[PDB]
Amino acid sequence: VELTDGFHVLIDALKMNDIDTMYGVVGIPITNLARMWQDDGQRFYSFRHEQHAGYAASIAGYIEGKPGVCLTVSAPGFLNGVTSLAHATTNCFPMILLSGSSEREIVDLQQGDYEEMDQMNVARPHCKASFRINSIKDIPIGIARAVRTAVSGRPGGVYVDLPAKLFGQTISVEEANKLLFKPIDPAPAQIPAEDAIARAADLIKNAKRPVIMLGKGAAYAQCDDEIRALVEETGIPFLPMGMAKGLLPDNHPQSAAATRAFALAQCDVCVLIGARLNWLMQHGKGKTWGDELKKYVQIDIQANEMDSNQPIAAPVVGDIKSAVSLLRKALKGAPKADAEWTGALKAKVDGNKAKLAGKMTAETPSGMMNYSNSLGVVRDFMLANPDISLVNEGANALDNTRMIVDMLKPRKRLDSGTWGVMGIGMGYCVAAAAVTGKPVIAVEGDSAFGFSGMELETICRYNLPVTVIIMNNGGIYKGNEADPQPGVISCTRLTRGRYDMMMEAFGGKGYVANTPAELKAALEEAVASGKPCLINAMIDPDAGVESGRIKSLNVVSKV
Amino acid sequence: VELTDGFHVLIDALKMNDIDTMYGVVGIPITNLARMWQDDGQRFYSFRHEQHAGYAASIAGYIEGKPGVCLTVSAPGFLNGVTSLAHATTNCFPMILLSGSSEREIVDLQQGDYEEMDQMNVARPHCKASFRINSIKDIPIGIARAVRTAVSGRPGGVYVDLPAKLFGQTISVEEANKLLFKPIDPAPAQIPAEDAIARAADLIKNAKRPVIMLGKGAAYAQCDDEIRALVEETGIPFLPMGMAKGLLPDNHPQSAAATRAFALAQCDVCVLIGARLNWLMQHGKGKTWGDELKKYVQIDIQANEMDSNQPIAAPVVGDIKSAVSLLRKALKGAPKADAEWTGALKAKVDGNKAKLAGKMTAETPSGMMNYSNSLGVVRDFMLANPDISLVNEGANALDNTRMIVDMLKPRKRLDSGTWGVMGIGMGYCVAAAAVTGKPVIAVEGDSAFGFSGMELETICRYNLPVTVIIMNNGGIYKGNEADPQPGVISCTRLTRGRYDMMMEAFGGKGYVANTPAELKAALEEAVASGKPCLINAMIDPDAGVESGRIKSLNVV
Amino acid sequence: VELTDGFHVLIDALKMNDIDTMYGVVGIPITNLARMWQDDGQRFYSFRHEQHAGYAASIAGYIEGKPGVCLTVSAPGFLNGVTSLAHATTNCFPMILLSGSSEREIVDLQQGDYEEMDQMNVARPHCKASFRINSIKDIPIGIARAVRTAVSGRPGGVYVDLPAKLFGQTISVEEANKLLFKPIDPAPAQIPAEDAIARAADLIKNAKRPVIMLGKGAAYAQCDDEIRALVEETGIPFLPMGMAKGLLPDNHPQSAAATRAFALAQCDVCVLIGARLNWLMQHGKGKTWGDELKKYVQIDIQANEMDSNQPIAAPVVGDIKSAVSLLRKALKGAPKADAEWTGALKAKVDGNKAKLAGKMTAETPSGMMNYSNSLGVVRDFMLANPDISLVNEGANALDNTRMIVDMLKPRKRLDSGTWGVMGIGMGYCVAAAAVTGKPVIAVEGDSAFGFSGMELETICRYNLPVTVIIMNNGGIYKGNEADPQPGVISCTRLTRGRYDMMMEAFGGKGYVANTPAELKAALEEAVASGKPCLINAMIDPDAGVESGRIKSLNVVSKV
Ligand SMILES: CC(C)(COP(=O)(O)OP(=O)(O)OC[C@H]1O[C@@H](n2cnc3c(N)ncnc32)[C@H](O)[C@@H]1OP(=O)(O)O)[C@@H](O)C(=O)NCCC(=O)NCCSC=O
Ligand SMILES: CC(C)(COP(=O)(O)OP(=O)(O)OC[C@H]1O[C@@H](n2cnc3c(N)ncnc32)[C@H](O)[C@@H]1OP(=O)(O)O)[C@@H](O)C(=O)NCCC(=O)NCCSC=O
Ligand SMILES: CC(C)(COP(=O)(O)OP(=O)(O)OC[C@H]1O[C@@H](n2cnc3c(N)ncnc32)[C@H](O)[C@@H]1OP(=O)(O)O)[C@@H](O)C(=O)NCCC(=O)NCCSC=O
Ligand SMILES: Nc1ncnc2c1ncn2[C@@H]1O[C@H](COP(=O)(O)OP(=O)(O)O)[C@@H](O)[C@H]1O
Ligand SMILES: Nc1ncnc2c1ncn2[C@@H]1O[C@H](COP(=O)(O)OP(=O)(O)O)[C@@H](O)[C@H]1O
Ligand SMILES: Nc1ncnc2c1ncn2[C@@H]1O[C@H](COP(=O)(O)OP(=O)(O)O)[C@@H](O)[C@H]1O
Ligand SMILES: Cc1ncc(C[n+]2csc(CCOP(=O)(O)OP(=O)(O)O)c2C)c(N)n1
Ligand SMILES: Cc1ncc(C[n+]2csc(CCOP(=O)(O)OP(=O)(O)O)c2C)c(N)n1
Ligand SMILES: Cc1ncc(C[n+]2csc(CCOP(=O)(O)OP(=O)(O)O)c2C)c(N)n1
Ligand SMILES: [Mg+2]
Ligand SMILES: [Mg+2]
Ligand SMILES: [Mg+2]
Repeated sequence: VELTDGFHVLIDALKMNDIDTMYGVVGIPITNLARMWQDDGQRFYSFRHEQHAGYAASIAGYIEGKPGVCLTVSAPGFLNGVTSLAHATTNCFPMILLSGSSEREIVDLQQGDYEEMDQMNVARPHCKASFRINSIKDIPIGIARAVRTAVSGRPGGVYVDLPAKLFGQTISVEEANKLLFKPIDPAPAQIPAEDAIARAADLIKNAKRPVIMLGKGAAYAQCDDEIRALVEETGIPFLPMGMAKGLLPDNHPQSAAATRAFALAQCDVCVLIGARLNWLMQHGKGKTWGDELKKYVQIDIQANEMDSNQPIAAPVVGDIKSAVSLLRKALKGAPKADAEWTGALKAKVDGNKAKLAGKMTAETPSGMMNYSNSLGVVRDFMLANPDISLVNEGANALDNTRMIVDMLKPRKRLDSGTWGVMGIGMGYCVAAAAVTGKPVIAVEGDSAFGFSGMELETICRYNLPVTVIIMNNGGIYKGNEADPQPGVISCTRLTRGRYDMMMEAFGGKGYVANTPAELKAALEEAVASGKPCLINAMIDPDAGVESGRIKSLNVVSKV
Repeated sequence: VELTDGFHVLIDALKMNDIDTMYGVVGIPITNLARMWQDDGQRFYSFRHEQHAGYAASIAGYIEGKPGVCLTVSAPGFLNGVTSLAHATTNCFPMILLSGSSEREIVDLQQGDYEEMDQMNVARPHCKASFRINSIKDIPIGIARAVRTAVSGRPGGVYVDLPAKLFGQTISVEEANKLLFKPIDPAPAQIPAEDAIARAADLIKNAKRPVIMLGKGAAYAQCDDEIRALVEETGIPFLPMGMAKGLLPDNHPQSAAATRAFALAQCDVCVLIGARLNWLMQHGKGKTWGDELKKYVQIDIQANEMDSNQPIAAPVVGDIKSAVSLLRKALKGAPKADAEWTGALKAKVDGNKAKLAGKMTAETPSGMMNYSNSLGVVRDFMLANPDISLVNEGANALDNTRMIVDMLKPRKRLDSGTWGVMGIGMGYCVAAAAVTGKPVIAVEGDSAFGFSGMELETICRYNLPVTVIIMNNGGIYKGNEADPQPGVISCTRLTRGRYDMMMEAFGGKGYVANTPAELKAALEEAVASGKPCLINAMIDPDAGVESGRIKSLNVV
Repeated sequence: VELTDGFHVLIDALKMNDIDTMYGVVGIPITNLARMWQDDGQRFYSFRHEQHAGYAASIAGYIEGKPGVCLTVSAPGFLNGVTSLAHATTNCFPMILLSGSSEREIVDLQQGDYEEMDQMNVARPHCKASFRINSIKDIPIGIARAVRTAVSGRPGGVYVDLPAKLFGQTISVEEANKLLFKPIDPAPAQIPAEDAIARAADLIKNAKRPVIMLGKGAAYAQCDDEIRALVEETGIPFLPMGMAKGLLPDNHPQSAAATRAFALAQCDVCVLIGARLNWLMQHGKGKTWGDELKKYVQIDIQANEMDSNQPIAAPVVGDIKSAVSLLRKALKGAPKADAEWTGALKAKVDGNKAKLAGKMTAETPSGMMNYSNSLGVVRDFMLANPDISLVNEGANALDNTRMIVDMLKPRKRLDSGTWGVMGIGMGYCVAAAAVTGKPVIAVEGDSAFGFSGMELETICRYNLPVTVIIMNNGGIYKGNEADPQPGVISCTRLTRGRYDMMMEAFGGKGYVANTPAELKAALEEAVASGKPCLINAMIDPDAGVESGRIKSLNVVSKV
């Protein structure tokens, strides 16, 4: 009687659920799983730290809508990956963290096993579900549960614990072929009731000053044509959230992005599509909303997200494609949005964009670029080459890039997200590169960059078409904070380092850009090369503000 | 300018979400919330332990389809209640545990506050969501979140922590009104796609030996006519789980319940409606399903319940009403289930029902009834008087009542549930009585009863129309296990006590029933009286088996 | 080769660690463990609810100083027991909760097993350690870990999970006899350094107005003669906490119990022996301490209890017997406490006790006793028969009994404890009765009593010499609160029930006491009978105050 083993039943189970890629770091007891994945003919990206392997999995899930799969070792490795899972879950990204674990008997008596942890129970606050496959026969059901939990409902992270002893267990090949199966419809449509849609349609039809807010949930849904058709048919101005940029082209004539403050403050009806009223929208209260409760229409797959922050006049619960399709039919033939409202916003948009053009044009000393003229080069490049992933994180490097760099295409901009995480940079590059088969540009704050910088080597090791732009201003927010005491460096200072040399140390191409013209040539050459590059863009130490746009949220002393 | 406080904002917020009743036990810091709730004109049921106030909340949620609300105090009080919240969440019953809590400053530094516990964090395993309302301005939103989490998606338990310092906060009446609001559509319809339904419909159409399993999820949905119309148009044999009894009347001619083993073992397609393929269904494998993988259609609101145990050939995700109405239109005009299959099951049901009648008809010595002839009395009474709730727990007393007592009306049978909880009895009685305003009958095993027994006094204090029947066999399973050592009583033995005397200690009516005739006359008189009663039914000590139907789950 | 099994290896392991008693409720999968415990020749007390089985274990640990052992089923049963474990842990009582659990494979994939719960992980907030013995060979090490964790350091509750499949596992008898072992010195002495003791000795020697506070930690330590010798040699006034009553006789001439307010408010040095500065002492701050930081000396085995609430001038860390023995030698030969201080307190004590004697003497209508004249009968009885356990809980029934009922002997008074738990009544009776082999009296509030009342049957089933006194006033605090609306009973009302009849229903003896003289005869007759009794003492519905002594802690409306 012929036999297979846990390694292969897991390999096959993952393949049966359409996983052909993992991101990880090897070591006991999962090295030979990693090897066999590759022997079988599938991709493994080995990283320098499991956190960045996990950030990668997380954004592969966002981009593709199937779970990014991260593989780690026990206790210390798991723990590094679970920090990313946590991130996945918070951002609603389908992701599965698989981690080897030690011996049940010793761990449960807390005797001091190798890398001892109840990893299943430690993951619980950080995922939707935390499972463990103890037995070879349950691998296919276990992976099915993991894939459904990650992709269904509100998508998110799932932990699957893989005890050391799972892998060497054996089972007949006949058995395993019966047990192996592919879940039917793991992320199903969920259609809202007619009256939910009618309540929304009523509010929109009667709006004097309506605005649509698209979040990364809408982007994730992959119904770009449906959403655009809704915005166009209704004539409603729209505002994208950070990662919703490009869902509709950022230069769409109905965009009110360039006049956000006025739009939100003065609107009567606000239509939220896959966007939470969390801190990024100031919870639907205070100055930013004109000190009043708007009439919120909200489309979301999570029923109890409704009324989380402010009352929602027209809650629509279901998947965005299903809901938007119905809302469109419900609004079909109705008058377009108030022309004096859309005109008022269009005038503001033009006036504000003209003022930004004047900033991107201004001239600075060599090695002392500002955020406008430097990122204005990236803007121009991304308008000409839109089919490229734009990774972004930092304070001033994030806020100024979201404002300046226009995305014409969807699921391309990949940023710090719901938690404002510094660290997602290089993992996001690796994953974007792996899943898209196309170039990647990263605009990195230099502090931001340090949280995943060692993964330059990983980017080089896989010869990926990634171009890292370091907005090198020599610190956190600024690089010129005075020494607190004689010969003591300030806590916000960084070395104004030669990150180009660091990249060259691992076989990458390095550049220093001291002027907008130098940055242009370097970026054009780097992207066209198709090779791992890093551009060290020299930004004025005094150019940025404390925390960028969110300087209000700081706690300062007054006594 | 006129003020209101935390107590009143909470009361208003609760009322705005259609809550008019709470079950609880008062004390620091929430006694005055309880009082003011009553002063306002709302109901408060005080219990003798918070666990049973909790079980009462849970089943009120089930029956009504809106959160049962339990109110407790900090640490020890909270813990008692969260045991019940945990049970609710496991059973999918909407419920809100409100518990007062102590000083943040002192609790967070673990300094030894009064009844110190991080109740919010201790609640998390036992509920869908654990919240804390710290500030008066957030009460309307906090209560909206609790209600929506309890009733939307898979319904279940929510914990809301109410720090002592919440209640004494003030705010302008003008502000309070502005903040107070009513959630729109807190338990929304969720509709499945055409092709999820069409896949299910084709599985059913080409079935040769189909079966419909109805779970308490289907009973909870309150779409009794949709589900009955589905059964009667397809002509498919059906089977109810313990609390799905009465959804269709248990004597409906398409019921294959009395030949369950053969139906599950021999079916090819199995349509699960609001029922999990959990231990109660042998996880969809083993001897009870004929040692093969069936083609499953499953209708459930929780997407990731699919494939939890066995591959599901046709997963239909959505609320049962929406799914069933669509599935009905998809199957309309299609031929009925194969006649040789439905005729074969009907024949085995008839023969098995005849065997049971012989057991019920038979005669035993006075004071030594068995489970058949004793529960035959309850069967007849519930066929003649079906608009009565039936609470049931125990081992032999549960399993035999589920088999013998036919339910003809939906959401009446209220039993141990997914966790096989001994302890739900008297709390279930108080809630069922409170929310229906109609009579209740409890069939309680004597061990089962002792978990909530002291709540007899609660039932008497509120003068509720509850008749408690104790299956007094003198122990757990059996009342005659021998002393392991000389003069040492065995662990399964219970005093064969005068539970009737206990009932009468608190003002209720007691009966001792030694024969079926005595049981019948007592039950008829008790139910007609509309007073709190207890019938001490004297059962043969040797009439039980080990653990009832689930004897095989024991480790020897 | 001869074989034993998991049932017996556990039975033997428990016996090897000196457990001969368990308190529990049976059912799957632990019934046959319960049976075999008894077959082997050991005690099992079956209860009506696992909570009260657990409260029993908890107080058996306090009284004996070896872990009380509670046995339950999976999920629902475990959960009821863990509520008591939590109580054990909070109060510092050595206790082990053993619970059967379901199938690892199904539970870990959350498939819906019979009574499904990760009981190991659910217990964690409620015990010192939460373990699981998965394998037969680890049973003796597992039980050793449990016994050491419960009795060592600060004592407390330990959870031990017993998977269904543990019990039918087999092992040679030879193997099991080698593996079986008895821990050496599981609750060791811990001696404080000479300078810790000298710092305390200095503070005491210089005190003008010193007071010693004994807590139940000191009582638990079982060094009654050492502690009494310290109090007598130094001449320092002393105050017992609730369960420290009787450690020294409550009528000791150095007791300042009857003048607590003045003693605490006016002292300079306060010596805390196994007593926390928690809510029971108002955290060492405010009015009760004269709005000043005393010079605290504190003896405790838990190092980091020190400075938990207020700064501790002389922290002494170690076991109380070891610490007191050294402090005595350090103070030996020194002058006794200031005579004008001890005299001032002695005058207050006499004046206050005379005023209480006048209350216990007053006359009331039949069926309308107050708390003074009713409990004054119990006082007189407990002075004449001191070798009896006194269980107590309630609001006015607790506060008035602690004040009035004097304990001459140690570890006899057993009350609501650190959390003020209503529910410990009948389990405490069963356990006290089981471990002492002597009579038990309970003074129960009627609300308090309802939380464990059904365990009257258990008390009767084991024919235990327990006398339950129900302070029957018809409610919580009072029994006369007006109907809030017409025909609606107030939330604090209870039926003024015939609890005597309830007791008679299960073979117990019942009494109604309408007068102090009737209560006296009943109590005298009940205790001497040696049989399960209940006295229904009829107390005036209007006699008590809201929450007793802790009415300040209530939250009342003012708007
Ligand atoms: C919280 C926010 C959503 C709040 O939004 P705002 O910053 O107020 O608006 P933004 O959309 O970012 O745009 C800022 C302003 O630029 C304007 N804007 C936008 N696009 C344009 C163009 N194309 N041309 C001209 N002006 C433009 C826009 O109208 C705003 O002006 P007005 O209309 O005048 O307002 C955002 O700051 C955000 O997403 N922050 C993420 C912060 C983070 O994660 N940080 C990690 C580092 S933490 C650091 O300590
Ligand atoms: C696990 C189960 C779902 C398994 O279902 P079964 O018991 O096998 O089926 P049931 O529907 O109860 O029916 C039992 C048998 O009686 C038959 N049956 C049912 N109704 C009738 C009538 N009206 N007349 C004649 N026969 C009948 C039915 O065909 C079965 O025989 P066959 O077809 O021949 O099988 C059930 O036992 C259950 O719900 N258990 C919960 C137990 C629990 O939680 N207990 C708490 C105590 S724990 C104690 O230790
Ligand atoms: C928190 C406390 C330690 C605070 O102590 P106090 O109540 O202030 O002091 P107590 O020692 O209880 O005694 C009260 C008063 O009686 C006096 N006293 C004590 N003994 C005597 C005798 N023998 N004779 C005369 N007077 C006496 C003592 O000096 C006090 O008066 P003064 O010197 O004048 O103060 C205590 O209340 C306590 O242990 N409470 C437990 C509460 C609980 O757990 N409740 C559960 C139900 S919760 C209800 O809602
Ligand atoms: N397919 C989908 N259909 C509907 N809603 C979705 C879908 N996928 C994710 N969501 C929801 O989209 C929302 C994303 O919001 P958020 O992460 O706050 O976006 P942003 O930060 O861009 O505002 C979440 O509330 C999530 O439940
Ligand atoms: N309105 C509803 N629509 C769809 N599914 C529901 C609804 N209410 C509850 N459910 C589902 O019903 C199921 C209840 O199953 P279970 O408690 O195991 O029933 P039983 O014990 O009767 O088999 C759960 O899976 C739950 O998610
Ligand atoms: N053998 C021992 N030696 C020293 N300290 C002990 C010993 N056993 C318990 N303790 C300590 O005694 C203290 C008991 O305090 P607590 O429960 O607050 O008493 P009370 O409530 O009577 O004031 C705990 O801090 C505990 O760590
Ligand atoms: C994990 C993590 N650590 C710390 C922070 C706080 N934080 C926000 S921005 C930032 C760095 C900003 O500096 P930089 O990336 O260089 O951008 P700049 O303002 O200089 O352009 C840090 C550390 C964070 N958001 N996440
Ligand atoms: C809280 C809790 N504790 C224990 C159990 C285990 N258990 C199952 S049935 C049962 C009692 C069965 O005896 P009884 O209620 O008298 O029914 P009988 O078979 O005697 O008719 C117990 C204690 C449980 N399910 N829940
Ligand atoms: C588990 C638990 N629930 C609730 C409380 C709050 N509580 C304190 S005292 C009390 C009852 C007091 O009434 P009773 O026992 O009859 O004493 P009385 O004042 O009437 O003498 C309650 C419910 C508590 N301490 N513990
Ligand atoms: Mg910087
Ligand atoms: Mg029984
Ligand atoms: Mg009372």
